[PDB]
Order: sequence, then C-alpha cells, then structure tokens
Amino acid sequence: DIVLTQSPASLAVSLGQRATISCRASESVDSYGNSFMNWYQQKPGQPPKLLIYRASNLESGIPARFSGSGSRTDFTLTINPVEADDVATYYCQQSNEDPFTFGSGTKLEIKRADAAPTVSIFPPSSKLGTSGGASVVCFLNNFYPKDINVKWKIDGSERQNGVLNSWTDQDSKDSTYSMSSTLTLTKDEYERHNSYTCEATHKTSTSPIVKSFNRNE
Amino acid sequence: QVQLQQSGPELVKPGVSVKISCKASGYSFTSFYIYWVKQRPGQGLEWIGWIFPGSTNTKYNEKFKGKATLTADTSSSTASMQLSSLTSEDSAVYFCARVDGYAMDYWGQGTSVTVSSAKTTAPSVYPLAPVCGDTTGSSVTLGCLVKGYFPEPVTLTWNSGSLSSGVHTFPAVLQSDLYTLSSSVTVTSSTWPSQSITCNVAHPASSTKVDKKIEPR
Repeated sequence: DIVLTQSPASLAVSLGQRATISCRASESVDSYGNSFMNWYQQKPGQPPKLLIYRASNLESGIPARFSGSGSRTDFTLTINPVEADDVATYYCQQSNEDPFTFGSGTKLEIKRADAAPTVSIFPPSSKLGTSGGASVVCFLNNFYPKDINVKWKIDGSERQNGVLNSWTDQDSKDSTYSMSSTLTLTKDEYERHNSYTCEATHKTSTSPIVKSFNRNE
Repeated sequence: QVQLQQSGPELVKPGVSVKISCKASGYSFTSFYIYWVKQRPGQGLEWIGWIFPGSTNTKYNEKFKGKATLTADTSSSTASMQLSSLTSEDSAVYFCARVDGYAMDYWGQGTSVTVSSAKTTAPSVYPLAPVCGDTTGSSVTLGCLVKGYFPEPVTLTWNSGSLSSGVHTFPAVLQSDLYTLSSSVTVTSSTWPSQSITCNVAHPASSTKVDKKIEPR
C-alpha cells in the first residue's frame, strides 16, 4: 500500500569503507511525531535480523557501526566500516499505516583482490553405472569476481546439453564465490567417448584452466 | 531466552489447505503481537497479518484476507497459520515474528512451502573420489553428489558436523521436475585417507538417511 523504494539495487564496497543505502517512501511514515521506519539484515537461508528501529534507535546487540537516519519519506542506512560478515540483502520496513510493507531490497557485495578458481574434475562413481546414470562433476572453489563461464568438452568437441550449473552466495569470511557444473548423461553415452575436459575462463588469466580425465585410466 | 520454533518444510498439492505452526518459548506468549511474513523465492518480503494470542483479534493484508487465517493456542503457546487452496504463486518461505511495537524483534527459521504438483522421489547419494591414480598431494578436494530428488531441502553434513569449515554447499537447481544438489569439502592431503571422511545426507519426504564413506577408486 505504501511503496518503499531502495536505491541503489546493488552496491559494491571494499572492506573497511562506507556504504550508503537509501529508502524513499510514498507517504510520510514519521507522522504523529516520530519516524516509524525499521531496518533489517537478511543473510541467505536465514530470517531477517532487526538492526535499527525508528530510523535512529539501534537494537541491543547490534554494533554502533550500523547507523540509520532520515525523516518524512527519505531515509538512509549506513555501515561504516564494513566487514566480511555484512554480505546480506538489506530491507527497510514501515509501521504507521496501514498494512505493513517492506522495502524493495538492496544487495550488498564486497570488492576485494581478484582470485583464481581451484578447479577439480570428478569422474562418475561406480554406483552411478549400476543405476544407469553418468554425471561428471567439476568444482570451482574460492574465486573473485563472480563472472565465470564453464565449457564442457567431450573428445575435443563441446557439449551444452545436460549441463547443470549452481552458484554459491558470497562467503561470510573469504568474500569469494564458488560454482559447480555437472554433465547429466547416461551410461550408454558415457562409454562411447573417452576424454572429458572441464574448462573455465576468468578475468584473472587469459588462459583457461583446463582439468580433464580419461576413462581409460 | 526468546525463541521461535517453526515447523519443517512442506509439500502440498494445489487446492489443499495447510497449517503452519510457530512454537514460542522464553517469554509470556499472550502479551506480545505476532506478525507473519511471506517470501517469494528470489524476491522481497510480504506482510500477511498480525495476531494477538490473548484473544481473537486479527488484522490481515487485503491481498491475503481471503487466503490466510490466524489462530493461537494459549496452553501450547503456539501460533498457527492456515493457508487455503494453495496455488503456484504461493510456493514461498513463510516466517513468524515476535513484535514489540513497532518492530519485529525475534524471528522463526521459516517454513519452505512448495507447490509443485510432482511425485516425491528418493535421493541417490554418490561419493566423489579424486581422479583415478594413487594420490597427487598438497591438498585434495572431495565431493558428494545428490542426484534426482523431490522436493526441497537436503541437509548436507560432513563427519556428523566436525569437519564443517572448508565446505562448499551448492543451492539446488530444478531440471525436468527433479532437484540436483552437490557439496564439496577441501582438506589437506595429510588427513586423507588416514582420517575417514564420510558424507551424511538427509531427506525429509523420502525419510532417507544415507551415509557414504568416500574411498579411493
């Protein structure tokens, strides 16, 4: 009912620097005398955690580095300095009237030194062959930034059918990303070809990291 | 110690109502408001309605009025929400929150409801040992493949939870009405295979607790 918009939608801030988050309102929530604007921190898989209520007053247990301000419709939350465990989507909510509404979302991400992924290729297990399946797994662990492309090659030729990808959220300590790719194939298709290469291009190096295995062993 | 304990995950067919419980402990149940919040996967937060455990007093969001009903039992100190005839746009994470005017102080874990009209399928656990060949050295990675299951979630554990520091758990991605999820653990070469590293996989719907030891191929 009362629209709350957050700017920007996503911000990148280096460790130890200042981050500014805005929350615009369609109606003045500060009515009657005091501001009824709350702030929340939500890490993936976890419920939102209340940081600051009424724009100014912080909740007990929350560090003083989390600071909020604003009145009427324009409200701002700042974190100074930022830490590795600040990776979360931050929300502003309003009380006042009439059905309670949350903000819009603003994802916080940390900029750090560029890291190269440690690539590890895994052949299908012996129990996969008995079931009739064949999944070749490839893990890309601890790298920055998030932008990465994985290309599967079977016997020198690229394969894009049956590729399953999943990206992790930023680490609460390392502030790094991780990705896993799997070739969902059948036993009939697996035994016909020999070489399987996992290839990944990144900003850290022009040469792609190629990890491969042969079925012949 | 104020706590809110919500129920487990839920799989429902379209056109079936469901009750979601929220157990409260550590405070006087009848003296505080309890708000309920909906979260569409990969989206923002939605306020559903509040309930006062003292007596029958509720106010709902106009978008949820004819769908959500709130009840509270004083003797068991549990807040319960019923959601009538669930659709595709109802598959979300529902939260219960303790509110002391006018901010949500304490939260539950959140119940993940999925609809979803597919059959519940058993997960298949596959151990991922390093590429064939008697070791490589330095620091080797181990993996665990969970292929073809329904529905969410799957709780992944390594050695009952002792070696849970260098673990990368990947979010599940749906393919052809089936979920797939992987986990990788990176350990030093000195502690493998001298120390036995096991993969603990648990699934609620199929009621399966498959434990698999990763042994060199």
